[PDB]
Amino acid sequence: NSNICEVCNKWGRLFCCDTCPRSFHEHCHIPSVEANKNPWSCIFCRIKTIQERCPESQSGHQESEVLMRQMLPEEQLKCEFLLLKVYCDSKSCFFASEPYYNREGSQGPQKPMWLNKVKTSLNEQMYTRVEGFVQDMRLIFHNHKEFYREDKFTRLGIQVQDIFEKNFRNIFAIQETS
Ligand SMILES: [Zn+2]
Ligand SMILES: [Zn+2]
Ligand SMILES: [Zn+2]
Repeated sequence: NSNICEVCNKWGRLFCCDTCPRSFHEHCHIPSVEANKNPWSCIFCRIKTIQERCPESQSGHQESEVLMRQMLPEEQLKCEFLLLKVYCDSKSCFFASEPYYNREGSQGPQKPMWLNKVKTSLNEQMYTRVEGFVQDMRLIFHNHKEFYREDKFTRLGIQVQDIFEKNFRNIFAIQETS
């Protein structure tokens, strides 16, 4: 197994996957690492299995159909992965915890959103459709764009949203286009 966390790339107290060489801090993994379960498989391994059990799952999909899907166990899982994929980028540090808004010439968002809040929402089963998860994800970056305006710090929202969107297309097998 790896000696660093797959998500944050730091050593420390790590739980090793029994079916692949990745390791995780307790709270870096989504969902949080399960107390017992021997062997244990990580979310990378659980997502792999879904594709292997239904290879047709990787044919192209329309985003509109993906969003309207109900949050049954397999969609819940894919959203937990996608979220995890964003935390693997170090730049997610800027979007992780609750932000606050006091900049000259800007006004803060009507509806503030952050990754730890999305994380909590997923864990408490507050989304009924994929749409709800993806709306809040995108809200994160959209609030950052509007707030930071022409300050170059706005690029952090573009950068991190690109990670989100690429990984959304991958994980949910969105039909490729130009
Ligand atoms: Zn970690
Ligand atoms: Zn694994
Ligand atoms: Zn089949």
